[PDB]
Amino acid sequence: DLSVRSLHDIVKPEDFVLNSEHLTTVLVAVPKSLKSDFEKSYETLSKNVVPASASV
Amino acid sequence: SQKNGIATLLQAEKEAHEIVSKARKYRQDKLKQAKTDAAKEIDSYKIQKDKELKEF
Repeated sequence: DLSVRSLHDIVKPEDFVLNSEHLTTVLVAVPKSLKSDFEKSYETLSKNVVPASASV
Repeated sequence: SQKNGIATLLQAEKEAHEIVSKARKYRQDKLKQAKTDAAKEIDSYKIQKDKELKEF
């Protein structure tokens, strides 16, 4: 369950960029029913976001 | 399409960081430029007191 677990076995250099102070990486655990609400409300969830990141 | 906007955002982040590195290099060079500007100015003030002491 994604509550104490951190991704350290599926991390790559194309999904998490932490080489500069401008961009960062934030993980959001959503349910299976709330996937469309998080994908549609992902752009309106916070300002200064990166699009095309809705992926499993 | 995240693998193209992430790479373009990484290249724009490095190109944005290069101007800050150049500004840090110029700010690092200005401190030596001020010390050169004073060390090149004290030698013209010493010889006036030496020539004034010799003429006195």
